[PDB]
Amino acid sequence: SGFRKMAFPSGKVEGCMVQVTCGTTTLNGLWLDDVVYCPRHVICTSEDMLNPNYEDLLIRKSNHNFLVQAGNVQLRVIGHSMQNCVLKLKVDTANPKTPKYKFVRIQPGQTFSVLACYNGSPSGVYQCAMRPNFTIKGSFLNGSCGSVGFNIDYDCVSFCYMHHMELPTGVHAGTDLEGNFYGPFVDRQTAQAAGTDTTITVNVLAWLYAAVINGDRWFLNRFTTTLNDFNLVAMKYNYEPLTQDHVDILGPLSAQTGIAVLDMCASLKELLQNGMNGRTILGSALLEDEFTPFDVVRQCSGVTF
Amino acid sequence: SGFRKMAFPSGKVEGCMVQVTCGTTTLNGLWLDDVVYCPRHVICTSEDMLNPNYEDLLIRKSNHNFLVQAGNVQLRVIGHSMQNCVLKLKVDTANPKTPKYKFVRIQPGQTFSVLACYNGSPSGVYQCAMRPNFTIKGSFLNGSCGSVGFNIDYDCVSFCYMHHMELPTGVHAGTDLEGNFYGPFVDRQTAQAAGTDTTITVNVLAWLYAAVINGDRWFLNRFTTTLNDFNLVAMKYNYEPLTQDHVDILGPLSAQTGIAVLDMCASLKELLQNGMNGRTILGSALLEDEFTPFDVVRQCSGVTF
Ligand SMILES: CC(C)NC(=O)CN1C[C@@H](C(=O)Nc2cncc3cc(F)ccc23)c2cc(Cl)ccc2C1=O
Ligand SMILES: CC(C)NC(=O)CN1C[C@@H](C(=O)Nc2cncc3cc(F)ccc23)c2cc(Cl)ccc2C1=O
Ligand SMILES: [Cl-]
Repeated sequence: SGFRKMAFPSGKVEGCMVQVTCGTTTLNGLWLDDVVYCPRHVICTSEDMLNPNYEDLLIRKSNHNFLVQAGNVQLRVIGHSMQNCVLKLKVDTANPKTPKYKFVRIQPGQTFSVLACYNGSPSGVYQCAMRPNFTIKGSFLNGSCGSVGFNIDYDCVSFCYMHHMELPTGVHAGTDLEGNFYGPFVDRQTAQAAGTDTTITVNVLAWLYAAVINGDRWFLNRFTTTLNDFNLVAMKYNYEPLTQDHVDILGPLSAQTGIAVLDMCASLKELLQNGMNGRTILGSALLEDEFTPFDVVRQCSGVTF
Repeated sequence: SGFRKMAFPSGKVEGCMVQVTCGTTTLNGLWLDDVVYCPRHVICTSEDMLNPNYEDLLIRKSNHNFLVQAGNVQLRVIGHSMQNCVLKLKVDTANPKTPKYKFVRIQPGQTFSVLACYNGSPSGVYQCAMRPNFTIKGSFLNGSCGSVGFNIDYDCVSFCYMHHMELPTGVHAGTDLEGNFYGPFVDRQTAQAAGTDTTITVNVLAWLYAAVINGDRWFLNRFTTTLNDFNLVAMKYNYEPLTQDHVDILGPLSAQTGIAVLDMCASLKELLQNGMNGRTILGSALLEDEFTPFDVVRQCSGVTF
């Protein structure tokens, strides 16, 4: 019993965190095999950040201009290349702590664990989700650039996010491990704003199934809805549209609890209309959208209470 | 910017988790130096749990009855002894991954990170607090017994909790690493219940200071209160009493934001008497009490491990 916002154990990623320094800039790098991955903006001055020409800034650098520190050991850079918004520093030592890993690009609604780091040293781990507007609501201070997001399903670490910047609303933007940004963002100090954010409907439904599994049913009702009528009401509350893919994905949780997806959609419609009336669901007075259907199945029991 | 429920990096603890099997029962153990620590109920059948005599159950066991597995390696048990509700299994190999550590007993209100494990394998990490009624609101399934709670202070891991059981309300009970229970609980299959819980007042105040640091100021007011009048109000809402020690502890956050502790108490009093009026604080519609004053300072300053 219980339902917590749970992150993956961070040990496999801690053994990959290094410090990367160019000149006056210091940030985090991810050391896997004989390559260190870090945001390309490590080569920028504060005077370069408005309209940097990364190809022109990079051509002026040599291997010895990059200082990579792993714990108290200085690593030797023997090569460098840029791939999209990521800098790849070839080093003379393969990381002995390299876990089994993959690089995966995630979609909005997907969750992952973030290992926040400063100076190549881990400070904390938290769980979060890729918002529909492609930003993440992280907790990051100056020097956190290069911190990574990951999932550890079974024994393999799937790296999905690398932190690059904070937007004016306090939310965060970054890339996959191939340097492609999530969203319409660019690694420039030019005025950029996150689009209007929405609630991840499939995740709220999954979390309502998690509450039923843990023994709570106060919010259920005797009604059902069509998928189209649910979407007409959902979008008036800034909820993402629920697709047939989402309905299919909720199938196993529906079979486990005995509550059809469109019946759970009717309960959510009623919750949006009435509020909670002083009640809570899994210890929360808000509808939670940062647990996917896969997270609920992983954390919850296979036996409904 | 941002404020997340953040756990300590779990790597130093992952390298200590092992699987302990005694007969048909399998649970988790903590391997530090040449000793494996685990709940003493690992020696019980479901019948023994009704009314166990642990010394009598233990005398019938030999070293070879305990199977300890560290990854894919079987460890050799060369001795066994009991300390309170913890079983200590002496093994022939010191853990090469043993970090610098201490065993510390925490007080209600203090927070810690839990590394949830199954079969000696870590599955997740979450942050939680020792409730005033000595229970923890964890997320645990069958097989989780022996999972540990910890904090990291500089480079030293302070182990403060070991999981033993779940109460009928779905909350959890456990011991310090010397086998002493937190709370009036016993390790047996018998009717046990958590006492009426209260909110950790010093932690809610710390979280309000964290909200101010992150730009959330709507709840501030021009008023102040005496410590005695605040405690009369707080006692009415099932809030723990606020002591002068708590006021002193909040001193640094008070100086940083410019809001005296009793000035913030007058905000908390107004929130208790009137609610949030449709508003949220740091994305929550409830007053959050699982961040201590130290957690707020650490996350708002980027301390690393
Ligand atoms: C408040 C933000 C805008 N920081 C700055 O004043 C300057 N800034 C530096 C950097 C960046 O955003 N770093 C940070 C990343 N995460 C959390 C931060 C929190 C903080 F308080 C400061 C910095 C943070 C950056 C990188 C890129 Cl690719 C594009 C632009 C910038 C940039 O403008
Ligand atoms: C919760 C009860 C009714 N479970 C059981 O059927 C039997 N149970 C086993 C064990 C215990 O509590 N194990 C668990 C520990 N954490 C999360 C659990 C979640 C679950 F679903 C089942 C078990 C869990 C235990 C230990 C001690 Cl010291 C005293 C009593 C017991 C005990 O009663
Ligand atoms: Cl995805």
